Formats: sequence, C-alpha cells, structure tokens
Amino acid sequence: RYTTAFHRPATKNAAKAPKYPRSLKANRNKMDEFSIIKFPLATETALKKIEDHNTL
RNA sequence: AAUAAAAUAUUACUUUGGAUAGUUUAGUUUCCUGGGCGAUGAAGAACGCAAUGAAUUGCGAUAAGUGAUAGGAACAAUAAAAUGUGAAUAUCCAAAAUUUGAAUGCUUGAAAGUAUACUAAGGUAUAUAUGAUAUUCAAUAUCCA
Repeated sequence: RYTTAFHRPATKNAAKAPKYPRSLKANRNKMDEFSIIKFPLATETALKKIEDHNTL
C-alpha cells in the first residue's frame, strides 16, 4: 500500500439535527444604540474639546 | 522652738471610670413536622443596579424591582411624580435571570481572547465517560463464490 501508518478511516459525518430547540431566548439584541451610549461627559474639560478639536 | 506650703484623715459637691440596679427584637437545650439542591447549570465567588448610598438588605441589563392573584390608602431624611381607573404589603405562580463556578468547544494569572456549524451584530450546539437506535466504515477474525 506504499505506506506504513494506519489512521482512522473517514466515515460519513452528518450535521447536528436536534429534534427540539435547545433555547427559547427572545431574539432581541440587548446592546443597541440606546444602551451603548449612557450620556455625554459634561465636565469643563469635555466642553473645551468640543470647540477647538471638534470632538464629542 | 515655730511654720502649716507640701503630707495625712473625715464629709459634701464636681470630675475620669463604667460597677451596681431595672430591662431585652439575642443566645442555649429538649421536643414535634419535614429533611423538599444540580447539565432544565446547583452551592460558592465576582461585578453591577436606588433621585440623592459607603456598608448592609433586596435584586440581575425588565436592576431596593416587572406581570398575575390577593390586598385595601400609604411612604417620609428631603424633595418630585403617581395613587379608590387601586398606594403600601404578601407569594411554593408567570416572564426575566450579567461574569464565573461540577463548568462542559479551546485557552485562562490578575487573560486581554478565540475555532467551526446553524439561525454583519446577537443567540444556540460542539468537554470526558456512558445505554439504546440509526448510518458510515475497519479487520480474510470465521466461513465463503
């Protein structure tokens, strides 16, 4: 057979097909635009940057 | 020989101290009933959440609370808003339940992360051992054309 090493023969490999759902969690993303941003920083340091550097 | 400044003694008042007396939402022991946790993710740990919170209590991105069912007019340190079209308060109920932890895709030091598949971001499944069934294979191991 021109080689010595014996390996495990490859067989058929079906994909996972569960008979019932594994989770029933609601498909709602809890990290949206309204949750990512809490509030702007209102310190005197953060106000100076908004004018000269045009940064929020 | 003399002095009463210091010293000593008694009592009253005050002071430092916290004994004594009065008291108990705390313990100790015995007895009765149960002895009801977890891969449907437990016990434990960590982080976060109150209009003003540091601890503690309760809770989990629906946060000192949501729905439902009872319940009947409060809470308060200070404001506010809501409230008999239902405030407090109660629960073996419903939804929801962050990071971990047997911890279970791989890694984990105080480590930030990251692979594939299914349904960019999100969410699920994939550790080890094991029983049944299905399917694909390996070995002339026994026959065997």
